[PDB]
Amino acid sequence: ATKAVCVLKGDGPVQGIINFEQKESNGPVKVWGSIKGLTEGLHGFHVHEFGDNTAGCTSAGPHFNPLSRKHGGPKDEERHVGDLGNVTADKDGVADVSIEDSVISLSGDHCITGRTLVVHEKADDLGKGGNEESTKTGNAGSRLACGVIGIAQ
Amino acid sequence: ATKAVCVLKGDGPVQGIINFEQKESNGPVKVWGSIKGLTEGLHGFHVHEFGDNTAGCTSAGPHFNPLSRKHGGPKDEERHVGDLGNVTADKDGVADVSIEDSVISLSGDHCITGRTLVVHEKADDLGKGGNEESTKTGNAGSRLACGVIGIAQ
Ligand SMILES: O=c1[nH]c(=O)n([C@@H]2O[C@H](CO)[C@H](O)[C@H]2O)cc1F
Ligand SMILES: O=c1[nH]c(=O)n([C@H]2O[C@@H](CO)[C@@H](O)[C@H]2O)cc1F
Ligand SMILES: [Cu+2]
Ligand SMILES: [Cu+2]
Ligand SMILES: [Zn+2]
Ligand SMILES: [Zn+2]
Repeated sequence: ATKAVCVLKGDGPVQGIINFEQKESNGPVKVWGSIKGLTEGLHGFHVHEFGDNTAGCTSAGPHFNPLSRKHGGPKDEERHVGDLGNVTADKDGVADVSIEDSVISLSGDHCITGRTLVVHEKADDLGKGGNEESTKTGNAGSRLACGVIGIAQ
Repeated sequence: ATKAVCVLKGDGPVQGIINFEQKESNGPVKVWGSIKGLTEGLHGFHVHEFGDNTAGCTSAGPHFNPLSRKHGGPKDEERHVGDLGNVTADKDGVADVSIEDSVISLSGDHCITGRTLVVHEKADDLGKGGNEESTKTGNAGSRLACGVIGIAQ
């Protein structure tokens, strides 16, 4: 198996830890962990293109989109590779994450390692919000916390 | 060209920004930036195996060593891929980094992207310290600041 990890931090109270595991080369990737400090509700959750945090999370650029597609949800054919949808926090401010995705990878052209995982201000509308920005970012707003995805033991 | 970047942070005052640029696939990598908050003198400077900062910089593991060599300096044949020697801080606690290295890469088996860059407490003795640990870590002590190396625009 191949494994990766990401520590999420930002300028505010949001922080977390997300693990990735890919049992077979090019197979599905399990994504699991926990994010705290969040407002109750949905928070967009994406791999962005660059692993650059020079100026904070903004330096990561747009969503990771090697195939030059429009934004969508993880279940959609038409999505960015980095489109992992939303995490959902309760009143406790915690989202307990447990996803499997078959588009992201820990190897090859769709490898997310060395790129930035971001948790966003508000909901990702999965490309269904009815403006041009929906089909780019999902209208998920600002970047509360982020980290560079790294190779794990 | 291929580019990468690393933001160095830790639990104390040490922080910095380091850029990587590789003009050609097989070719040397230029490494430059700035680190502040240091004591005067040498601080070991290495790429460590894992891009895992879960528990802080300790989580990054040993020096990156895809060839199972012993520890040395960047100008030695016998070195870990991750052996970038020392940065040197003046009285103001700033080290101004500008080197070139032919062993690290931003692609392939020698790829440092997705791994952790670390600045250490103490001098790296470049494997010349006369003890077993010298040829493993260079006796560079604890990890003052680190970051995961990410793909840059
Ligand atoms: O060794 C270097 N040091 C350095 O500071 N740079 C910076 O990177 C830019 C050029 O790529 C700026 O000219 C310069 O400040 C590049 C280098 F290659
Ligand atoms: O939500 C989770 N999903 C999950 O797969 N795991 C586990 O995933 C396993 C991979 O076989 C373990 O590495 C363990 O981290 C833990 C979790 F909390
Ligand atoms: Cu995002
Ligand atoms: Cu080191
Ligand atoms: Zn997207
Ligand atoms: Zn070494």
